[PDB]
Amino acid sequence: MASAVGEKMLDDFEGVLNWGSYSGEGAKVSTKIVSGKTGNGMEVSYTGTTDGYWGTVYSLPDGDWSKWLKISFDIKSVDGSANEIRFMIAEKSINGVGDGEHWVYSITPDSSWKTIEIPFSSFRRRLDYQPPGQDMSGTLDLDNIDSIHFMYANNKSGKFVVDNIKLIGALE
Ligand SMILES: [Ca+2]
Ligand SMILES: [Ca+2]
Repeated sequence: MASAVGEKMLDDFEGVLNWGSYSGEGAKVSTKIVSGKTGNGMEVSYTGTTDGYWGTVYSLPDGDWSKWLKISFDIKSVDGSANEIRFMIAEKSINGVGDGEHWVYSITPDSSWKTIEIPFSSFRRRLDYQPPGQDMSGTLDLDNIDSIHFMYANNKSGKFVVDNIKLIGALE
């Protein structure tokens, strides 16, 4: 139901596809529109390897979501299994150049379209690698978000698919 509960839309694909793709070392990416949980969805196909890299990216219309508690998507593994991800979010630079801090998940879907509400208290840093104009607040700042990033935690050739990408408020 609209305008009655504490959720706000990030992307439900009813426009033009703004998302990134890239690869190397024998892996591949293909992003395309499909049918989803309301109107259209998005599917993403891959080849995967072990020592390579394969990726898809989004830049947000809002990055100032301190009052919100969770992300949500309705998502499945359409590779032939149920495969996991180590996916990433960037904080804004305190020098106004590059990025400010890097923060990540470890999570898995299944083979069917479940809603996956994940809170801000899920995360840890990207621990090899951080910016020169950095934040050191000891935490992720939802006040201060720049961009979001796919990262590999499986080596499959296969697919994944979504609709309904949102922010969710508290449960009080
Ligand atoms: Ca949709
Ligand atoms: Ca921070």
